[PDB]
Amino acid sequence: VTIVKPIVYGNVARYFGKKREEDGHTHQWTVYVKPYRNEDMSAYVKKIQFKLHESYGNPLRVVTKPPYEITETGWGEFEIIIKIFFIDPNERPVTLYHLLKLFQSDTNAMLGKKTVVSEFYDEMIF
Ligand SMILES: CCNC(=O)c1ccc2c(c1)nc(C)n2[C@H]1CCN(CC2(O)CCCCC2)C[C@@H]1C
Repeated sequence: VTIVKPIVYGNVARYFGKKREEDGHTHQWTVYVKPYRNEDMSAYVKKIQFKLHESYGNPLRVVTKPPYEITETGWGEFEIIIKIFFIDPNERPVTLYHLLKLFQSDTNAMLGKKTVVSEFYDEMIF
């Protein structure tokens, strides 16, 4: 009948420990789309587009083969528009919106967590 493919999307980020003098960048981050289970999304995903902030060169980043990740460095938080394109042209692209998290919440800072993780769950239906 119907096919449901769970996914996780979001980002991870880590503070440099000091501001980089060359560009004022403070964090390294990775935005991603991953299958929840250990499997090959390229079977049904054509490409995943990650629209970054205007301060980034070539802000419309396209990933055609797994892993569907973009690693960059920066200093501020912004919204990333993630658009998932399917192999089947009859399947409308999936649009996700994700706020890039760089700064650790006081709760997680107190829990001694080193890296920021902002991950969300979704299910793609076919
Ligand atoms: C090449 C490296 N540049 C960057 O890393 C970068 C990141 C963010 C930037 C930026 C450059 N230049 C501006 C104006 N911003 C802003 C983008 C909107 N956000 C606002 C926000 O997205 C925050 C989280 C809560 C919701 C609103 C506030 C930000 C200072």
